[PDB]
Amino acid sequence: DNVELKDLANVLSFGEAKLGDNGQKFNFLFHTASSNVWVPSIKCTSESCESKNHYDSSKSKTYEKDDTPVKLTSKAGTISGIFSKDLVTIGKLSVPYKFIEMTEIVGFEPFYSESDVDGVFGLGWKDLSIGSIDPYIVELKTQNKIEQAVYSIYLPPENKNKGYLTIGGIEERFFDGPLNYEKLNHDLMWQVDLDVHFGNVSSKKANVILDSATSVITVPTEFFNQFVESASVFKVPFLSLYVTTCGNTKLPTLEYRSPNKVYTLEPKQYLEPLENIFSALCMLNIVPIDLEKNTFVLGDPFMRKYFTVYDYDNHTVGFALAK
Amino acid sequence: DNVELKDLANVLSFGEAKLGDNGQKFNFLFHTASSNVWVPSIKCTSESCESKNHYDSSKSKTYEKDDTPVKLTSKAGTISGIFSKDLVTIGKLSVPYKFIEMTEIVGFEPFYSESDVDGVFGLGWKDLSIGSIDPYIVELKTQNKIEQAVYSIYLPPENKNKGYLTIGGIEERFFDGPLNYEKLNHDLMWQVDLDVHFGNVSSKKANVILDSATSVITVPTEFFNQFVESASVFKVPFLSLYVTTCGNTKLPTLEYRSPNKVYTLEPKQYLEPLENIFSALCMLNIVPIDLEKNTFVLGDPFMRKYFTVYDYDNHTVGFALAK
Amino acid sequence: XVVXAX
Amino acid sequence: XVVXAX
Repeated sequence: DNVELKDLANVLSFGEAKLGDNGQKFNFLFHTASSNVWVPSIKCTSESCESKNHYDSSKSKTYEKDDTPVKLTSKAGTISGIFSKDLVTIGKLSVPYKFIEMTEIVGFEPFYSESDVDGVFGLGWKDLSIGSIDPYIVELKTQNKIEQAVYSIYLPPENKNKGYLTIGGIEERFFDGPLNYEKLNHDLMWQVDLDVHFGNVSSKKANVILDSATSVITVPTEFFNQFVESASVFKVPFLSLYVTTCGNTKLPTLEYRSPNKVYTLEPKQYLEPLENIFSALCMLNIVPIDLEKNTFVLGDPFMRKYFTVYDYDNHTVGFALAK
Repeated sequence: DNVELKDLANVLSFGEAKLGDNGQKFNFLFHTASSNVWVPSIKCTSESCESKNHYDSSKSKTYEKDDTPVKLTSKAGTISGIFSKDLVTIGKLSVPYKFIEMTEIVGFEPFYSESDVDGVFGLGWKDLSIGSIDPYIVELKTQNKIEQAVYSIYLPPENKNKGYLTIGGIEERFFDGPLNYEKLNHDLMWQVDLDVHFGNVSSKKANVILDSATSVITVPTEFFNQFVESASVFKVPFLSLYVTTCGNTKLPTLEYRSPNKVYTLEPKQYLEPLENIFSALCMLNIVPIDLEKNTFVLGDPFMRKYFTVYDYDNHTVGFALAK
Repeated sequence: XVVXAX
Repeated sequence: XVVXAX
């Protein structure tokens, strides 16, 4: 069944999910590239915890104690808390789930506190999973409350209506044309090995990752610079922001190619105007980044055209356009 | 005597300072609003510590051990290490100094690692000082290596030449006109109680702070919105960036008034163009922020016009124009 | 931006 | 942004 996503800060992936046998609501970021889901505790003692939605283990009687300490030292900054078990509810779905009771975060500001998001809902894989636990999604076919282990993320192509995340079947009302599966090259994240072109620049068999947590398309650095050098573009000086005309011709289509079907992004799709309505000026959603080897990343703007679906049961990924 | 400052990311305050009885160099941020100075340790075990300049307590034989743990939980994120004592050298000045051997930071990214800065040189006050230690600057008249406890920060008005920080006397080659002292309203930081006007909006007797760590002029929020509402300006949507014409008339002069002399900032001074040379488009250096009660903040752009001097011996602050 | 893999 | 008092 469906869940409603709203826009946060040009990352339209927040949704509601519930903990425990009463209504414990948390604004969730449904991450595709993170494994374990985590929540701000009532006993969270950190500065920003002030205004965010709290988990009270005690008022929900399903609390299966684990109470073992977890050290989630992420890429930005650090989240640490204590494992807890309880019912986790999306819509009609609720189940026995081992998650993180968070007491303390540090380096995730300035972005966390400003946003409405409360919690990170990991939708990833077991290897990424510390605690070596199967993911929510997998522990539902395991413990029958739905049939097949699959999720789909729908972001509307005019960035105005409601977005959805489904779990159950491919909901056909979403996509357009055939839907395309692709073959994962890791059991780590939802990544796949693709050829990807912009200018004359091309990086054959480069590993790519779908990421709903990230609000820009990412490209290795030297990929970037090679067209971009002459691709007259500008900056907020030594601070990662990049800019050109909204009326720009020179600009290539993000070509993301595979032995089945190519996924293209048009200039009109990875640019956002700045002077609000009737603006001359646009910011690419492309930031140069070497995460790793030949690693590109596809975040919101991508999902904002291509409807994506994610299949544990097939180690496959959904790709089609949107309604 | 003088120290050379260079530009980092439109915060032209980094400088060199040395630890120990050999040449232990650290890119320093000379903070006016932080108290204790701190350095990345060789034994710093954190992710970004990789490339930053290291303090090796052991190769410098002046190391007076303290080795007591410090928990510097800042506003952004967390710095923790171990107190250490040694000689601290700026130019011709070196002395017995109790500083922080840093082993671990978290929340100060994404900004730290990209920049060249290594260390935060606290230039503040004792109350702010945990360890209840007098500041470098104060422990030089205390332990004679210079005469009077005073520093001056010179940023050149065409943002092109070298900037300086002096310690000793007011170096007259810098300022222009009379130099104006003002009266601190706290013994906490270099803040002073001023009246400050932009539009019709005014906030009588509002506390303000000089901050060399901060790259924008700050203004309480509702100050901001009141002119700004009709002061047609734009945004990077739900992310703190703000924008209008470089060719803009509607725009007021930042008026910072006191019973002696007013300090004004012209539109031309708190705007920076975006399309590099020949740009229509500019970003204010003003971000709305309630740090506290009626608290404004003056960061780089301010210092970029008014030459500032800071007097422990008088509890006074320097104010004049620049050469 | 908000970049969240290393 | 670089804002460094609370």
